Amino acid sequence: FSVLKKLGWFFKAYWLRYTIAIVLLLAVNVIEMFPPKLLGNAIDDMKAGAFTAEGLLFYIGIFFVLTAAVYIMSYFWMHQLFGGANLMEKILRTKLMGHLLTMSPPFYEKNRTGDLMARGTNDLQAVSLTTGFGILTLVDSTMFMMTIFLTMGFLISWKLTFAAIIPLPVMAIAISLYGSKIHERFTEAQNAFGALNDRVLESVSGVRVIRAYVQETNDVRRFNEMTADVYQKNMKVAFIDSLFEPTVKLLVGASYLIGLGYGAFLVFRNELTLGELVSFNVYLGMMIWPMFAIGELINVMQRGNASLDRVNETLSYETDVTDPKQPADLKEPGDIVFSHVSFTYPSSTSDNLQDISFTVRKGQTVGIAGKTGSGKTTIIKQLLRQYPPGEGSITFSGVPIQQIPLDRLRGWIGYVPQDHLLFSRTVKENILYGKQDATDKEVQQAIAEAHFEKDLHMLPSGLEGGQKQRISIARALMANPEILILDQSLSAVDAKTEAAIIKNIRENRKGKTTFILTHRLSAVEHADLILVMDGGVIAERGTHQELLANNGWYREQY
Amino acid sequence: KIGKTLWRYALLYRKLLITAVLLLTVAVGAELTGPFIGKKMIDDHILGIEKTWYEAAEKDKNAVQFHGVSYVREDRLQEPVSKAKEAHIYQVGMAFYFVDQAVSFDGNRTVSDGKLTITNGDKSRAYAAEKLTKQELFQFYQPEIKGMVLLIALYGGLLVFSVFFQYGQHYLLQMSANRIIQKMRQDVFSHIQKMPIRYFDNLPAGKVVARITNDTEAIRDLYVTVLSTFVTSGIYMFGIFTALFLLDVKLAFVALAIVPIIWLWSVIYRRYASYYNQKIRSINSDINAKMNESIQGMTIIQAFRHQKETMREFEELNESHFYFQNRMLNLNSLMSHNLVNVIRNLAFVALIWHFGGASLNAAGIVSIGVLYAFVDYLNRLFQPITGIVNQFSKLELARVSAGRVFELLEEKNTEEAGEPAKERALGRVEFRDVSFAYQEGEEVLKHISFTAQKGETVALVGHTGSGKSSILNLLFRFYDAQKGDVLIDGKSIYNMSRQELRSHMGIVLQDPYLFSGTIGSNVSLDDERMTEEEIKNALRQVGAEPLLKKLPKGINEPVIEKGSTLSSGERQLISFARALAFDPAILILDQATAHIDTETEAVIQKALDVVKQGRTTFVIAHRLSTIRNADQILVLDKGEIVERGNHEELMALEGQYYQMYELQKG
Ligand SMILES: Nc1ncnc2c1ncn2[C@@H]1O[C@H](COP(=O)(O)OP(=O)(O)OP(=O)(O)O)[C@@H](O)[C@H]1O
Ligand SMILES: Nc1ncnc2c1ncn2[C@@H]1O[C@H](COP(=O)(O)OP(=O)(O)OP(=O)(O)O)[C@@H](O)[C@H]1O
Repeated sequence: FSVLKKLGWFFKAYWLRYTIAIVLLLAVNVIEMFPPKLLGNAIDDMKAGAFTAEGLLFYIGIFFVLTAAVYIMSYFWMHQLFGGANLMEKILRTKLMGHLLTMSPPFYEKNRTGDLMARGTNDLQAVSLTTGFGILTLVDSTMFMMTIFLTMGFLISWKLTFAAIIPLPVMAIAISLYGSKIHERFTEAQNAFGALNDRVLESVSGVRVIRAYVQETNDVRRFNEMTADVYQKNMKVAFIDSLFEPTVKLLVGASYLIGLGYGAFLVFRNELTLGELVSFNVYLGMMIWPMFAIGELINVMQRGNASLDRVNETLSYETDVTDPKQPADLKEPGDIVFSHVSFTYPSSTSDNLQDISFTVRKGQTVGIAGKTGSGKTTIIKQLLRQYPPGEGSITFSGVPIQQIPLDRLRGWIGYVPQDHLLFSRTVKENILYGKQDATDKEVQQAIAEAHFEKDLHMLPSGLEGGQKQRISIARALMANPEILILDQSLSAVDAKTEAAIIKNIRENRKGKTTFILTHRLSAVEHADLILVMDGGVIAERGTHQELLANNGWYREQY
Repeated sequence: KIGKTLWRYALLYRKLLITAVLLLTVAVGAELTGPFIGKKMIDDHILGIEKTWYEAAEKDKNAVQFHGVSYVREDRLQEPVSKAKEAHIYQVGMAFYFVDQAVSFDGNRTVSDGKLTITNGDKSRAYAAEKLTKQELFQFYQPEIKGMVLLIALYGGLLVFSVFFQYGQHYLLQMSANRIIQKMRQDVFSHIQKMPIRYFDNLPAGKVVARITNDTEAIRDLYVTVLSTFVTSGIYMFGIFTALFLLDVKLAFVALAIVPIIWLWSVIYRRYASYYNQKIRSINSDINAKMNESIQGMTIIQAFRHQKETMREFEELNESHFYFQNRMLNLNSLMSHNLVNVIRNLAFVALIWHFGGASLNAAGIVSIGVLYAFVDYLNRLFQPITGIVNQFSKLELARVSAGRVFELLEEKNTEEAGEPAKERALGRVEFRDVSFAYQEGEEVLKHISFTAQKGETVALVGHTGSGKSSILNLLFRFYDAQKGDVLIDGKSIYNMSRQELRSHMGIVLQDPYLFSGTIGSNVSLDDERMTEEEIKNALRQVGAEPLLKKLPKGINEPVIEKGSTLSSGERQLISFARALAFDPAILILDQATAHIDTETEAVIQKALDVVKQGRTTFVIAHRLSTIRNADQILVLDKGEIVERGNHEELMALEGQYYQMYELQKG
């Protein structure tokens, strides 16, 4: 029972509502303790000589009053407790999503998406159920069973009570054991059903081969056998599931007949009366429940602790990979330089970069060439602060990137990843995405200067090969980045569109730095600085002219 | 229609249903007789003391010696003394007062000077009366002790008896449900094997799996709910109502007046809960989708500083979901159990009104036994309400899933044919100006007419979206040509069973499918008809692949992960190995590999060379380099075979092959 200790903040923040809820619960229990006694007294008074219409009216009135009170108070304390649980869900969802936003790629490399989605869909339900319903069942199983027991003991008798409550403990124990075993069998059956569901996908995705080789009969046999296995598992579950109603009926009937028989025996010995007997019966009838409440409490508490101790890990323990510091006083980036940068990915022992050194002036265009896997895009990652700084120095006009605010740095750069990351919004929002929805006019320009408004005319605005790339580059150009980075931006279109595209971008962006990563070396001709990256180093560097006066390097096309 | 089909599938296995219903009926009968035992125990023995007493002799003939005079109750009387000697035993307050005289009236009682006056508001005859201490009462109660014991035994007996039948019925019913579902499942799968290929092409593979499995599970839950909850509750309530009517008809009708309460309650709760639950589920689906699409591809979220807006949208979703959760909570807090407790206390009030009204009349008898019976019956009757309402609200999802599965089952346009092939194809194949249109009014192949000789390697090379793969579909009869005609060894394709045709041919596709399991079964497609001919993998190559670990003739199982660990080249390799193992007459190669690698394709070329031998092979590829040796190339444009001939003949005019071979290099 440590979940309540680990959620102190929630109760301290919301303590008044829970105080009202618990006080109302106790008051409702006490007030609800009467009606059985009132009926016992009314019965005991009908037999006796004295009974008048005044007693009838009084009993009717008190019954109605108590009924109204319990109705209203029950409504209000359920309101408070289950509203508290809902607020807990809301708070946890906000916390989880915010933390997910504020993390970096390395965190997502260690943690799979399935676990995060589970922790955003399952653990939250368990923790909210713990804060609301586990507390409800704790109140019941602790106080309700004690008050009913001490009311029966003192109002009616103690011999009858001790004798008629013997079977209920064993009933609860048996219920708990049945619950555990049936949960185990249910897990087994669910695993079998999943194994079935895997097979159907294979037999339906690969329909062409099966029919082509007339193997459908074997697929029928396999499916029928696995269905039979699922049926056997379900029957093994039902074997244990059919033991709830017999045990409960037997062990409640035992208690009721002990009450009736031994109470009639005491009525003979004159220690009891008829009214007390019926009141005892009703008290047992309402006492049946705490038995189930105990098991509900234990299960919910264990589940909640398991979920919470896990959520705190992927919500708190992780620290942001990159950290800013005292902001520096810089407004725009002068020049980008690399002073022997050395860097290694967290999840690998390979360098991927070995003291890369070069420089870039304002308005300088830099071209990068090489073969696949030769750390072409790793350098850009070293500039977008997506990973730890590693080693070296990357100074923007004289200050390392460490001092530039993360907010400021992202403002300068314009990223176009080689992969297609287009969000499932309308095309308009996807392109305004960079500008954060400031205005509409320059969208038509942005796409015209991207020379892809023709594609827009050839598609209805909404939903959503080279279309993704053109949209991405237009989005990057929306922000007018001071350092525009393209990572194989135009691969689908070669030598016909990309040439004019790069020419227009270059002429438009005149005093702004530009980086071009591209497999084709034809598209980086005008780049006044070109580097070739092989392995973790740069084999050669120089202007396009020098390239022609060097080793033939993948120029074997034209 | 959903109800009809559900009833039809339930009629199968009617023996189990009948047996379960009988067992449930007996169990409920005993469980509800129990309270009659209790009521008789109370009334006929406790309150029988208040019944008249008559003086008699002392030969222990059911008589009790008060002081020196023995009396016997009227019920245990043999008419020895009936009229002259009439005794009574009243009780006022906590005291019991013996009257040794006959009486006429009965009403309120008091004692002032030992003369127990019974006023009754008409007139008061005072009779001298005594008190019975605490032991004398016992002597009037002593005889009944034996009767009660017997009654008690009955209770216990019946109790344990009843137990067995409950376990009998809940089990059978479950089995019934499960069994029905199993049958249903089989049927659907059978129908899946008889649907045309179109059905799968025009619908994602994910949805059919769901329709086959998840909807069957939903129908299983529907059956379990219906039987176990509704039938059991109906029988239980009918039994309780029978007991109540047997006890007292007047209050039986009042207790019968509750049924409209349940009806109205269920109607309203469904009306509101359906709406709120639908909103909650839709919003949760949106929240999960947003979280997924953000967690994936968050790099641009962080790069373009869009965190605030995404958080804004997420919190809008969260606010709406929280609001509807609270509304559902309000609905519950106003109906779930508070209404039950209100009705229960109102029933207590009604019992008090009815019985106390009779008591004041001075003519009716309280009959505390009937009160005990009714309180017990009403406690048992008010129990199943919450379930009934909840599953009544929930039935709709299962009704829609059943509708879906049945509309799947009731499809009419299906394929019916099957038989093993009876003769060896010989590989003669011809086309007759066929023309096929996928959907309608749009022709993908027009006037395709050609003949393929027993010489293999008859490739079809064209351009993207030119209509090459459609030839495979028409050749395997996955689609009907709708025009022209196709001949196999002079026999019409459209005059013979589909399975027979597919028995003559083989296929290799772009994405070689690696079925979960061992290699040996995968190579044989778990046919079980073939001996250890999987050794045919050797013909492809060994590559130490069997030597890496275990063996692939049912001894190694590396395919449990869809074959991702195995190389793509090895995937095509096992594909060719299977194709050769089945040893067809016509081989069709649908290869569109995006990268030769010039390292991993040597094995594919070798396998193609070794398998194409002694067959009639169609190579559906656009590389034009592995097809240099083709006996006859075919090039089609927009679905028409523009040109035909050999590579040398097709190089007499340079054209298309020239552009490709020249511009492709480097
Ligand atoms: N996510 C990663 N984690 C660890 N190491 C990586 C990762 N991505 C690439 N590497 C390593 O870095 C080198 C490849 O870097 P990168 O992929 O940026 O260059 P590239 O593939 O040439 O670029 P492009 O993908 O545009 O062709 C290889 O040595 C590879 O092992
Ligand atoms: N099941 C189908 N339903 C509708 N249209 C289809 C279907 N299969 C193919 N098509 C379309 O019919 C035409 C036939 O093209 P086909 O599939 O033969 O391409 P292809 O030339 O083989 O090229 P590739 O091998 O790259 O797919 C195309 O427009 C194609 O998209």
